[PDB]
Amino acid sequence: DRGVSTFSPEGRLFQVEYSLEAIKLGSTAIGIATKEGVVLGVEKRATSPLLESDSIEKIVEIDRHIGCAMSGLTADARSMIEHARTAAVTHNLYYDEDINVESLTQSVCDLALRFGEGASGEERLMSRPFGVALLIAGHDADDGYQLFHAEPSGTFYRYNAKAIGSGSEGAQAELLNEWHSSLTLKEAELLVLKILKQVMEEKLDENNAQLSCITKQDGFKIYDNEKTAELIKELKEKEAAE
Amino acid sequence: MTDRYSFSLTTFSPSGKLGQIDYALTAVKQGVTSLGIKATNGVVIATEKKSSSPLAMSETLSKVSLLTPDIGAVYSGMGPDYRVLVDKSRKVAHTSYKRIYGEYPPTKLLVSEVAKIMQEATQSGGVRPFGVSLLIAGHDEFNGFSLYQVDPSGSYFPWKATAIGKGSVAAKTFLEKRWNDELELEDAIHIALLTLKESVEGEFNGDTIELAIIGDENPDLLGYTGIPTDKGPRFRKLTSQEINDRLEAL
Amino acid sequence: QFNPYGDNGGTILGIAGEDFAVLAGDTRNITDYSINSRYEPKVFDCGDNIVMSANGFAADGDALVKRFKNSVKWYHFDHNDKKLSINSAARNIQHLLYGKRFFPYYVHTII
Amino acid sequence: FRNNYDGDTVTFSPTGRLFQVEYALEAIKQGSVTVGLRSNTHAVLVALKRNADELSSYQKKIIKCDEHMGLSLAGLAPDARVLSNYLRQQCNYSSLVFNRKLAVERAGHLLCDKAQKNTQSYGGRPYGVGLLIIGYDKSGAHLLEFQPSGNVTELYGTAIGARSQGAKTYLERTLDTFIKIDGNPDELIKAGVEAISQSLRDESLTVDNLSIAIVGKDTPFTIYDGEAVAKYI
Amino acid sequence: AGYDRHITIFSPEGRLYQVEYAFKATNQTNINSLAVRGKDCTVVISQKKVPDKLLDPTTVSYIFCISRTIGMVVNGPIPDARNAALRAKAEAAEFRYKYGYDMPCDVLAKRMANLSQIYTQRAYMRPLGVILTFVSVDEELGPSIYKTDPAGYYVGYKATATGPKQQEITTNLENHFKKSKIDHINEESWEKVVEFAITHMIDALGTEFSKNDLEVGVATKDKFFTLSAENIEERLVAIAEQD
Amino acid sequence: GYDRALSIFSPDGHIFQVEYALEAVKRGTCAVGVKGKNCVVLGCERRSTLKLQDTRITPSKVSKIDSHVVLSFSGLNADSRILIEKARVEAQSHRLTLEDPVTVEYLTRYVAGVQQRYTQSGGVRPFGVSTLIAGFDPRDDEPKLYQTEPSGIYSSWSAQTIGRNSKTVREFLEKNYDRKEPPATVEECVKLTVRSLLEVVQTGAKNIEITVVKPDSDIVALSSEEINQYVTQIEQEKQEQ
Amino acid sequence: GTGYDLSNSVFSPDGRNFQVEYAVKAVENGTTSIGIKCNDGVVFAVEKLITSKLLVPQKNVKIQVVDRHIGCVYSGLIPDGRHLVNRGREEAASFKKLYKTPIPIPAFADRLGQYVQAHTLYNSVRPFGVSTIFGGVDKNGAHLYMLEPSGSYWGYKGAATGKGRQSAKAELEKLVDHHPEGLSAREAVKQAAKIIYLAHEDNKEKDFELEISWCSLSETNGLHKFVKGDLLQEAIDFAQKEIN
Amino acid sequence: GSRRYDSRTTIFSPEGRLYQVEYALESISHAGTAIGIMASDGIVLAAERKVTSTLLEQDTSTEKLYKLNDKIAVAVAGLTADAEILINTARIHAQNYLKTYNEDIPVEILVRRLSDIKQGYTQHGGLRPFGVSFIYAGYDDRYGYQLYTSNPSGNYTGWKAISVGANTSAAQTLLQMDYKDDMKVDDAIELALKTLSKTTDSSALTYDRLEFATIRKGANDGEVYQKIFKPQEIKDILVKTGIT
Amino acid sequence: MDIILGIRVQDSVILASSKAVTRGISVLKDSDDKTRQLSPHTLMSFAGEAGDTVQFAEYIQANIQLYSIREDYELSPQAVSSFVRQELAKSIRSRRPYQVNVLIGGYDKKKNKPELYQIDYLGTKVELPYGAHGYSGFYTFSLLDHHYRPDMTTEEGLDLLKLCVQELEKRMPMDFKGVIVKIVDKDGIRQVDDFQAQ
Repeated sequence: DRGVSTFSPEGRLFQVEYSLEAIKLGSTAIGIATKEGVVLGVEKRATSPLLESDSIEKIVEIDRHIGCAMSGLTADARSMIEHARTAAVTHNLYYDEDINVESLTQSVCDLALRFGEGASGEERLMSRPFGVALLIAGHDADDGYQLFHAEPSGTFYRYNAKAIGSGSEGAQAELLNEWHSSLTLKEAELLVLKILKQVMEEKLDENNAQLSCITKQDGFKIYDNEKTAELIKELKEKEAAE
Repeated sequence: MTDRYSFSLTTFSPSGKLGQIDYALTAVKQGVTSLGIKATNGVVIATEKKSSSPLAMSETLSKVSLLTPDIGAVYSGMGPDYRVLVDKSRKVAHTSYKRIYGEYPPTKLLVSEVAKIMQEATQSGGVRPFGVSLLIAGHDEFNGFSLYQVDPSGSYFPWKATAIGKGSVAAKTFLEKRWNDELELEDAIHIALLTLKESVEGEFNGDTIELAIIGDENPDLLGYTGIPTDKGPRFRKLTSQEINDRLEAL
Repeated sequence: QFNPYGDNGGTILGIAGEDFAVLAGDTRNITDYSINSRYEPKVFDCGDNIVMSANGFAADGDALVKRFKNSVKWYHFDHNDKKLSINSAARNIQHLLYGKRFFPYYVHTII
Repeated sequence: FRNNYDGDTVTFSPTGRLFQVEYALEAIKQGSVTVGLRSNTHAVLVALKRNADELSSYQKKIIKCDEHMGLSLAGLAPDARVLSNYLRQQCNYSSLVFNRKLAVERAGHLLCDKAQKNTQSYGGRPYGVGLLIIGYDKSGAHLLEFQPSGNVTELYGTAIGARSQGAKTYLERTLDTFIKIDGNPDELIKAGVEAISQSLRDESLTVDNLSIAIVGKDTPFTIYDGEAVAKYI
Repeated sequence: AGYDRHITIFSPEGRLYQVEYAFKATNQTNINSLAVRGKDCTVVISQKKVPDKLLDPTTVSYIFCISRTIGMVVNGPIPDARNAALRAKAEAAEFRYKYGYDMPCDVLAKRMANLSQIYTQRAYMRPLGVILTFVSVDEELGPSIYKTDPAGYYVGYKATATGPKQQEITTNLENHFKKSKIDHINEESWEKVVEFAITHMIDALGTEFSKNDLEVGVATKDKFFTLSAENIEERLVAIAEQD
Repeated sequence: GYDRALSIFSPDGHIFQVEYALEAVKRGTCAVGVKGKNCVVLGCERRSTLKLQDTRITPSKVSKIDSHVVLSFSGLNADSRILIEKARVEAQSHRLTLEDPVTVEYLTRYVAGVQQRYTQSGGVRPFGVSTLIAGFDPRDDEPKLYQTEPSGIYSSWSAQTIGRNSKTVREFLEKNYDRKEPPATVEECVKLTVRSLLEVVQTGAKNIEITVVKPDSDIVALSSEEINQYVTQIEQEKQEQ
Repeated sequence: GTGYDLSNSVFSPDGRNFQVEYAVKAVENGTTSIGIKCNDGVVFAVEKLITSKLLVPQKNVKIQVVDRHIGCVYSGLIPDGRHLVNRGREEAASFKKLYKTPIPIPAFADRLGQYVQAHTLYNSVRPFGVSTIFGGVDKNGAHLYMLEPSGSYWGYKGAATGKGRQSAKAELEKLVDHHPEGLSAREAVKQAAKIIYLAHEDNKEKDFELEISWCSLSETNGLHKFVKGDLLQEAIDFAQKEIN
Repeated sequence: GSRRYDSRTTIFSPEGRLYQVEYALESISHAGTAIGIMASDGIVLAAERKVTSTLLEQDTSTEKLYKLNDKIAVAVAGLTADAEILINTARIHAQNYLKTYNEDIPVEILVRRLSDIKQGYTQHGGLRPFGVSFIYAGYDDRYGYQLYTSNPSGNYTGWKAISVGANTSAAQTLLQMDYKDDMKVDDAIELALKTLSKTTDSSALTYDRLEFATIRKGANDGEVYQKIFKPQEIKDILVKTGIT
Repeated sequence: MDIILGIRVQDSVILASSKAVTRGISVLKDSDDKTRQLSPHTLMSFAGEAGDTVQFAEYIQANIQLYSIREDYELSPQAVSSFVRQELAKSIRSRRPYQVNVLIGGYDKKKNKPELYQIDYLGTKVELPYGAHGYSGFYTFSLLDHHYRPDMTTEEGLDLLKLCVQELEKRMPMDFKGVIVKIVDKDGIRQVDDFQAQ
């Protein structure tokens, strides 16, 4: 065969690139950052009708001021979320303060290349990279509302808007167009709902898609289905207006 | 540095074979003949010294070894594998037994400790099987005299008589024909000598043949007197002369 | 029998004004009835507008201060040069001290 | 050749090459260009930052290691985060234990020896990032180039990343002139931004796109980005 | 692939190819050696070749002083040889310290032969490409020659030879011993036993030697040592008179 | 120190060892769970291949993890014993430190985590097992039924099946299970469970085991007679048609 | 079937370790470096290629000191060389710690020898991609050694390795013949500059910087020292003068 | 380095089977048949020794039937030496349990433990699995006489009658045909031997080719007894049941 | 120390255990129940050092409950007591030994008899018709040696405990605030809600 941390002749780590392939197969996840807050949306994609869709938990809280959405091999994300929570709570325990969104993102990305076979770096055992991308959104006092794309290569970009998952270059082109700096929270909500609506195979409803946001006032909330139903209604109505 | 070969080197092929064990038995096949014969009052083990140079001093290389005062071993296959097996068997006789019960292990128990060492080399990370079959002859109070064969797999079986190595199919046939339940040690020694002659190309004598027995207690080999319940070893290597003395009677 | 602790003397005083703070200390460092030094400063500017003194056994005091200054340095690297607010400093120091709960730094410390 | 010998860092090719090392070297060549240069009084880093979208931020290429030392990267960013973090500790140790600022030259030796350990043993991979280290120590100004082969070189100026050859020629021509910009931080930086322009076939260096850092005689290692680099475009 | 030919596991003919290949390596130096036993001494002769003029001839040697009593000549690449040397020295010192007497030649050989047996059995260790010839005047057994190889074999010898032209010397010594009917050289002085060694080396190989073409080690009761270029010259001169 | 990476990504981004682990589940005896108004029932098929079995002693397929939660599975029997044991140790540990028994979701999350982890650790292969976990949260009357798989993914189900021919029996439940009107009795929930296996067991009086779980730690395995009564009644109704 | 060369400690059927042989190739591909033993010391010299004007002159020192009295120089993979020297430094410290005296050069040679050999015993390591020339002065004389990737080493009168090793050897042999009672530290220094200059015809494509060090009982008090300023310049002149 | 030589013993095929497990079972199918039969008043274990020779000591020999406890025994099919490894640990386990609880270990608990040890070699470690199948005959006061089987996968199941080793399908069919729930032990002895006699690849079934044991309530006592039949006793019972 | 008394009668095992918890100078509690049900027919009472006491009982309880679920079966009293004894015997040679003394009262369903086991912190186990730890035996053994019959009903057993407790409340210098009394029989474990006024 050939080792897990070999470079290709092009300068890329095989395992990491193949990992990126697994992410393309994943449910769509969309984040949009505004001055009124960050919105995180995801396609649930229940694999069969007898599945109870509220047990699909693809948006999770990390702390009051930070949440995230996932796409790809989502079971891979559980230990990342755990490390994440632990890092935020620990930072608060050591410093009597909230962890910055960035440092939290950086901490989660440090896990990423910690894979190998008894390597020549430190003491970092995990058999393969993670197969899941994360969108991390929060607020902190120094840099306001923030959205980050944490990848299994260990790099993380800040975005004003970002889609990940199977509908992603489609939706990213779409966000390239719609996002402007003065978007209101309601606008962002509506925009995320629309774009999942476009790229989903299924007909978007409040059971197969899910919204959440983070604001400085109320923290990170997953919207219940009633609230999202109303916002779907509102969006159909506004489209049917030209 | 550091053994990073922590997976098995012997594994199962589609047909159920364990290749490395099979290949070890092949190495044994080409080994010089060795044999054991059990009589009513002792056991004899024998083999040819197949010296690799007449410039060698063949008495500085025993193929017959004491493991305990009452147990001896001989082999066929790779000598260096045998030698270290002997070291480990002598040791285990002490650490797994003498230091616990204050006596030497009975033959079958020692044999089973040897066998386990061999089994482990068939399964542990990063080793090959020992390329030998042992014959182990011994006596103990509660079991009497016995003779055991131990193969690369770690399997052992008790024998009335047997041969291993180069000419063993003929020798076992010769032995099936001559063995009976009434043999006395001198008779067995005699058969052993006759059986051996069949496998030996060149000179046949007390210098080119190696022979030990498990027989009576030899108090004259104990080294001390005054404890009447110690009568000394039952294991004895025959000398060059003792062997020749018996080839006139051949 | 070896005593890992000693007493270097010193007295220190911290007062919180409404928009200023002072932290003061004498400069005498002693050992029994001898003066080791008449001027050995004991109150330190630690960066980010925080002054600190750790009084009692000086060797422990210096270790602590040094470790806290180093912690300010690392706070900058890990948190994108963010300012270490006084309350955040205080919590940090509690963890530095409690880390040696079973072999304490023998100091009363004021920031 | 290649085929059978590029499978791990523990294998020589039949001509004596180390392919996994060259492949890691290859990740540098496809990084965004960055330039270092220095006079007798200052050292300057300039890097071109790549974004991902027009919706994304530009990824940072300069990392500060101590008050008197810092670096730029091209290649795998997380590898730079590892190595600069190690450099941070080496600096810190020197101050804590010897009360002494780590010489820029020792820093290079330490980086070389860390890199090397990942090119001779099983299960490791080389680093796949290249590094330009500037510093101002007891012997003045210094620029170092680190390659993940472990080769560390001290130079007046250099560039690494895609199309770095432009800048490298420019600087090789400017040598006698830029080495003399003593006590004029702004001129030397302008000389660096010129160097870096020799490497844009690309497009045009802008305000969320340019990054510059500087260290020297009475100047702690400091980083400029955004409105803070406006005066140089 | 042919994996069984890369590590020390059995081929289907029950062979260890890596061990065979290690024996090949023992000949890369193209040096022959021989050892013989006196009445109360033991002699090892080894060819000394110094191809390069840039070399310091005083540092080219395959003869090692293992302990006060034990000497060792190696046939094989120098680096494996020195690995063996350093180990045997370590083993000889520890034995003495643990058990209160000097390690016997035969027992050192058994120990190094056992270490070799292990390389033959564990995959992660290669065999060493060397054959080791150990010599002493052992306090119990008198003059001794014990030779170990990459298979983990060893035995004692009346005399023995090693290297590419091993056989020529071997048959020459066999012939000497078929005639003399005893298992040693019958000389009272080591000087003469060195003379016999060189003589039979010259006759077996068909060559003359200067004082720089040989290297010589001698064991006597309580000492093993090597001869200087000058010591050897005195010995070449001696063989030349009367002959 | 054996740590070879056995679960790795291949070029199209799959993890073959996990995929192949599902192939093990595929070939396992069918298991089904269906939840009622105030019950969850777990059905499993036994093989016909050999029926000289001693059924008093042969490990049953449904295991109690605690007095209020059960687990069944499809795939490698021996692998399942590792998960069941870890699960049982964890339920006791949770009671000991939290002073309450585990919720069904909690127990599921635990098992799936174990499964996930054996897909990114050196020197191990993934479990060749999917599970159905079912029961009632302490002091709660609302039934729970969860499913885990070798990858570590889990979720809850109104009704669900795993293992061989699970396609068929799924198809059945998808057009026989009404979410507005879940089975109201133990009796009708069991019936639907047996009905669904009858799609695939084919003459299975004794070739069907059933486990009924009700609120407050009231679990009970059905005997061959009781189950047989159910098969009988389903045949008679099929033959008005 | 073959493939005997894919893995570090494998004997080929003729008994060779191909990986070591390939490590030699990386050496052969290196800059030339040399050592000359004089009659109270040793001199080390090396060719440094000026890839470009941008390399700060005098600053990228190739020759390394071990303890206080040992110099080593090497050709091949430079980081491998440093790693060899780090080990040598530990190895001499330990020896000095235990035995008080500074490590004798023969003792020291074997320490490097064993370590480098070690790296031909396993397939979990790679051999060293350097040859090292090294030596210094001890309680009984000057000593000069060269140590190959196999771990083979001997004492030398003069030694050379790298791209230019054939000219260097031939030059070195000339010296040994035309000065049979010895050479002086001063003469050795000049003679070294010369040989490095001659050696530089096979790398004729790039510019170079000369680096010299010595350890001599009379001239440096048995301590290793870099040849600086006036003596380096004089040496350069000699070589320049003698090139025509 | 070492990676290249790793067989990967613990991985799935694309069909989701464990290669080594299936290959080990293949090996087991070539072994002497072992039969165990359960009755109301006892258990029979019968097994065929594969290969003999007239020189084999039958008196001192055991290749098939081993005591675990005073109440538990096993029959082995596969690699003897592997079986001894397991049997020894199973013996330790029974004693641990006795020491901890002051009660003899219930049969299942012992069987599960051994099977778990087997399963491990299947999932972590990179070692070849044990080439062993066991039939366990035991008795405890919870379930009475119990018969189990376990193979190299570490799966185990319980049985009223079962075979392992060669020809198990032929043996299983015969057993299924003549086995009845109310069977008494003496019947079971007959059935077990008749079945072996019909299924062998030997010309006939002689005493020297069998191992044989019963676990009965001892006839006269009130408590359980294991009888490993001496060679003569096997000869007797072979005639009693009319196979001479 | 606390009061820990057991009596095994014809058909049941009775355990009586004092209610006080004192930390030095104050009684912090007068209703403490010094008991853990290990299995539906097995009860364990305990006294000794402050935290070890409940940590140990709860640890035992966890293990038996684990076994109960693994085996789907309820270990015999004698089996449980041996397990507990081994735990305490380990503990006596560990870094910091559990200083805990226990009574185990069980009704063995397979034998149809009650069983009472006394085990101190050394792992010194004995089976007994009646027992106690600490000082309680010194005041009550002589009454129990007198009136005890193996044929006693549960009700006679209670009157005999009543007496034991009264001798304690007369002669023992500490106020232990009465006892909680539990019965273990074929039907499981029940608490006598009235020993205050019974």
